[PDB]
Amino acid sequence: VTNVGEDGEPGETEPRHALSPVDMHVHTDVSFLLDRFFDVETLELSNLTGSPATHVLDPFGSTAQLAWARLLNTCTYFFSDLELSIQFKFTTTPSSVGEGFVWVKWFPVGAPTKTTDAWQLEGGGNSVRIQQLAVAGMSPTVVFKIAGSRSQACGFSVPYTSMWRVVPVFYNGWGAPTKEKATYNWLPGAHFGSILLTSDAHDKGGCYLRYRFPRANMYCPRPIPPAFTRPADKTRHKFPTNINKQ
Amino acid sequence: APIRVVSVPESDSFMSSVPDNSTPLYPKVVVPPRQVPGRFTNFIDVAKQTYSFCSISGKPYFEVTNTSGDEPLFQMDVSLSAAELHGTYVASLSSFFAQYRGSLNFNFIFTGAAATKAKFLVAFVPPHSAAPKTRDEAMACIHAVWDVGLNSAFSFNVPYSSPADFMAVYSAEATVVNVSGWLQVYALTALTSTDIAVNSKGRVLVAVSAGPDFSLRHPVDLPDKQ
Amino acid sequence: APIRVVSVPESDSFMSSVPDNSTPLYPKVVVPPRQVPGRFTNFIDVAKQTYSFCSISGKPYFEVTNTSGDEPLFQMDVSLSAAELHGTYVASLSSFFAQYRGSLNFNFIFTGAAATKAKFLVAFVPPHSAAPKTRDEAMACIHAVWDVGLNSAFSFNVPYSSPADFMAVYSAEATVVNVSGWLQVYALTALTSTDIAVNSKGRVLVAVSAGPDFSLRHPVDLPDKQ
Amino acid sequence: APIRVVSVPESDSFMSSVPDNSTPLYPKVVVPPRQVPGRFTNFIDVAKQTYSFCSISGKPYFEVTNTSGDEPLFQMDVSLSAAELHGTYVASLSSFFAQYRGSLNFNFIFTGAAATKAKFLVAFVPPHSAAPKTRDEAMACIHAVWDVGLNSAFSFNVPYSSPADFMAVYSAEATVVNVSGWLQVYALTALTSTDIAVNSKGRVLVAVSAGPDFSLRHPVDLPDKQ
Amino acid sequence: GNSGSIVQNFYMQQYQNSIDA
Amino acid sequence: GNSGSIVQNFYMQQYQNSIDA
Amino acid sequence: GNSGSIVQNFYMQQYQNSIDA
Amino acid sequence: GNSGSIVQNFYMQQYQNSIDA
Amino acid sequence: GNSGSIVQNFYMQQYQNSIDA
Repeated sequence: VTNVGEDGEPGETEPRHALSPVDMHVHTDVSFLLDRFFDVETLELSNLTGSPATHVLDPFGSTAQLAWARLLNTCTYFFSDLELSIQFKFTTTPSSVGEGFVWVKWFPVGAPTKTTDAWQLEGGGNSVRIQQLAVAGMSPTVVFKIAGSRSQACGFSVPYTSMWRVVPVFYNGWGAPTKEKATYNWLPGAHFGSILLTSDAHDKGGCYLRYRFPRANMYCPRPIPPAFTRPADKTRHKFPTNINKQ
Repeated sequence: APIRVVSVPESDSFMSSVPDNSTPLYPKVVVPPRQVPGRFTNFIDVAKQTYSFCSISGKPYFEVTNTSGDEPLFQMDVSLSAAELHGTYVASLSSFFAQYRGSLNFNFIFTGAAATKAKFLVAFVPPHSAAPKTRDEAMACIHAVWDVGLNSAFSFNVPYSSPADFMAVYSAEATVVNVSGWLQVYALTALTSTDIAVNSKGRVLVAVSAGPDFSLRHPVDLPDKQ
Repeated sequence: APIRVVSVPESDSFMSSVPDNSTPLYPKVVVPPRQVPGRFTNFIDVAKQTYSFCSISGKPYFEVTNTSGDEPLFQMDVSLSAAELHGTYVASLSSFFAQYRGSLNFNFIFTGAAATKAKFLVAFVPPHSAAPKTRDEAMACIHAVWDVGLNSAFSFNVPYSSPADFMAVYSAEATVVNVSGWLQVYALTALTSTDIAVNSKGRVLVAVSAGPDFSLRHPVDLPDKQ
Repeated sequence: APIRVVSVPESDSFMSSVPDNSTPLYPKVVVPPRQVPGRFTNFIDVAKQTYSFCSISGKPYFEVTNTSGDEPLFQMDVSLSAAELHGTYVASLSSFFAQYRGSLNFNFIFTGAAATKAKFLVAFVPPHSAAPKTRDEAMACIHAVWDVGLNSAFSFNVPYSSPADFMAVYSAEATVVNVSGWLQVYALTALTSTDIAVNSKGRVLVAVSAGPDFSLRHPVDLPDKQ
Repeated sequence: GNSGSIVQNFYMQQYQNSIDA
Repeated sequence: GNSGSIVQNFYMQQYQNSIDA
Repeated sequence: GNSGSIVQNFYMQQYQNSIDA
Repeated sequence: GNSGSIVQNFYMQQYQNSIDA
Repeated sequence: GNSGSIVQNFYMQQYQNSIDA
C-alpha cells in the first residue's frame, strides 16, 4: 500500500489468508510477566551490634540484563505492590551457625533510621543484643532460623508505600532544591521501602533478595534496549538454543 | 479432631512462578489515584502501533543511484535476530521470550530531493535457494513495485508461511524453524534528478511495524551477553 | 484419604503482622461492661478536635511591642519536626508513623492588657526563596491581617500544596517532600497601650489544631532517641 | 486462628501413581490445534480392529502338501507368550500388563496357486490330555472344516473357557490359569494341483485378530529381557 | 483489626476472645 | 486420567495445563 | 496475573494488596 | 465443653465419642 | 467400616477402592 509517512503513525499491508491468532498475545501482558519472584540484588546481613546500612528496595536501576531489568525501563512510570523472599546461601561450612535468627524488618517509604542498640536478651550470663529498630512492632518483622531449616528463607506482601501517585523511573529535573549532581534522576523516594537484616550470622552467608511485582501498572512507553551487539550485516545472530542443529 | 494431611516430597522448596502470592504483612494501605495517560497492559500492543528503524549498514536507510539496476538494494534473513532487525523495538522486545508467529510490515520512506524520482522493487524470497542476486532472479517470487513521486513512502507486508505454528525469536544454524527467508528491495529503475549535479543520491527509510497477526509467546531469561 | 499439601519455603517463620490471631488457650471468659465516657477509636480524631501549644523560644507565645514593624515575628519550616511543632499533640502523634497529608490550622490568642491593641499580619511562604525577612517581602505571598481589640484571638489555615500526595512526618536535608515552607507572623502595626508605662508588651498564643483534611498513614517503629 | 493438622507417618514420601498432579510452574500456555487423523484413546481398540501375523517356524504361514493327512499342521499353547503369538501386535501389547480375558480369532489366508484346492480342518483342544496328535483324536473336540476354492481365506474364534475371570498375559510352568489349551489345524484332505509338477505346495497365513470380548487389565513394569 | 483471613473463626468467638454484655 | 482427587483444581486449568482452541 | 489458585483470597484484598480510589 | 473449633467433627460422633441410648 | 472422617473421599471411589458390577 502507498504510504504517506512522516506523520508518525506506522502503516500496514495485510496479506491473503491473514493467519489465525492462538496464544492470544497473553504472554506479553505487563502485569502478568512481572508477577514472578525474580532474583534481583544480593547483600550481606548485619551483626546485631553497631550501626546499620538500611537497605532500600529500589528495583528501577537495571544494568545486568536478566530480562527483568529491561522490562521495568520499557515504561516511564510504574506502580505495583511488592512481595519479597530472602533466602541466604551459606558461604562456608553450613554447620557453624547452630541457630541464626534473622531479624528481617521491612520499613515503608519515609520511616526513620538511626539504629544503635537498645534491646538485650538476659539469660544466665552473656546476654545478646538486638538492633533497636530491628525488634518487633509497627513495621513487620520475620524471625527465621538458619539451622536445619529446609529453606533458610521467608517471604511476604509489601503494598505500595511511596507518596507519588505513581513511580517515575527516569526523572528529568532533580530531587531536592539543591540542584546537585546525584539528585538528577533521584527524586525523593521513587521506591518500595527498606529492609534491615540482623542475625548472629552476617558472615557465613548472603541472601538473594527477590521481588514479586503484583498489580504492575505501566505508563508511558519507552524504547526497549537491544541487549545484544550487532552481528555481521545481511545475516543471523546464532545463540545455542533448545532447538539449534545438533 | 486434627485434620490428616501428607506433604508432597517437594514440599519445603522454592518455586519462582507459583500461581499464588505470599503472606500480607502490611495491610489496609489505600493507594492514591493516577492521572497519567499513555498507559499500557500489553507489550505486543506498543510494537504493533509503532515502527522502528531497521539498522542497515549503521544507518536506517539504503541509497538509490542512477547507476544501479541489477544488484540487490537491501537483503536480510527474516529472523528476529538478523542484522537489520536487531535494533528495532519489535526485535528487542522479542528477546524476553522464545517464540513469535507473525508477518511483519515495512515502510519505505523515500527522502530524496523533491526533484527526484526513483520508481523501484521489493521482494520476499521464501527459504530454498542461496539468495537470488538480480531482480531477474528475484522477480519470479513475491514482489511489489513502487514509484516515488507523489506517494512519499510505501508499505510491504512480509507474511508468515511455514509448517510450524511458532518460530524462533532467536536465530541459529540453518533450521527449518529459524529462517523464514529474506527480504529484498531492488532498483527496478535507476534514480533520476533535475541535474545529476545537485542530486546525486536519494535515500529511503526502512521502518518496521509489527504485523497484524504477530505475537510473542513464552518468556525466557536472558542468556549471556554476546 | 490424607490431604496433599506443600509448605511454602518461608513456613515455620515468625511474622510480626500476620493478618490472623493465634490459638485460644482460655475460653468462654465473659467480660464486664464499661461505663467510662471520653472513649476513642481513632487517633487522628483527638488531634483534630484539640489544639496544642507550639513551643516558641521555650514558651507558647510571641510578643508585640511598639518598636517592631519590619522584623519577622514568628517563623518555622512547616514540617512535622520543625522546632515549634515539636511539643504539639499533633506533631508528637505523628512519629508513630511516616506520612501526613494535611493542611494545619493555628489560633492566635492575644493575651495583652485589655487596654492594648496590636492590629498585625500572618503569612505562609511556599518553598522557593530563602526566607523573606520583612513583611514588604512577605505580603506579596498569602497572608492575613488581624486587629485585636474585640476579636480576642484569631485563626489561620496553612494549607497543603505540593506535587506529592503524602509528605514526610520526619524532617531531613532539603527535599521537595520534607519542607512545605514557612509560617510567618508580622507586626503590621506596632503595639499600643493606655500608657507605655503600665503596658509594655502584649503576647499571643500559638495553638495548633490538626487541619480538616489532615491524616497520618503508615505506622513505623521509633528510631533512636536524638 | 491457625488450623490443626496431623501428618500421616508416610508424609514426605514419593508415590509413583498419586491420583493428583503437581504445582503448575508455567501457566496460560495456549496450545495450537491438531488436524492429524488416525488418532486413538484406547489401545485395546487398535488390536481389535487389526490382525498381525503369527510367527510359525520363522514365517507367518504353514504348508499343505498332497502327502499329509494324519499329522498335525499347526499347534501352540494358547497363552499370550506361546511361540506363535509372540510377534503379534495383540501379544506384544499385552506385556505392559499382567492379565487378559478374551477369546481370540484367527484368519487363514490360503495363498496356493489358483489351480489349487486344499479343503482342511482346525481344532481347539481345551487343557487336559497331552496334545492329541492325529485329527482322529482331535476331531472329537471343537473343530471346523474348511474348503479353499472360492473362499480365499477363513476365520476361527478360539473362545474363552476357564474358571478364572482373568488369566495370565505371562506364561509359566503348567498352571490352571496359564494355559487355556492348544490351537490346532489339520490336513482333512491332502492338497491338490493342476499338476503336482507346477504346484508343489500351498500355504496359508495365520493372522491374529483380538477377540470381541478380549481386554487387558493391570499395567506392570517390564521384567528383565529374556 | 489486623485479622483479615478467612480462618480466624476456626475457633468460634467465645474461645477466641472475650465477650462484653 | 489418574487424578481423581478433589484438590486437582486448586490451580485452575489455565495454570494447571495448556489449552487447545 | 500469575495467581490462579483458589487460596489467594485467604487474606482478603485489603490486607493482600493495596486499593486505588 | 472446651471444643469450639469447627474441625472437631472431622471424625463424626460415633468414632469421636461414645453414644448413650 | 472404620473410616468415619469426612476426608476419606478426597480420592473419589474409583481410585480409592475397587468396584464390583
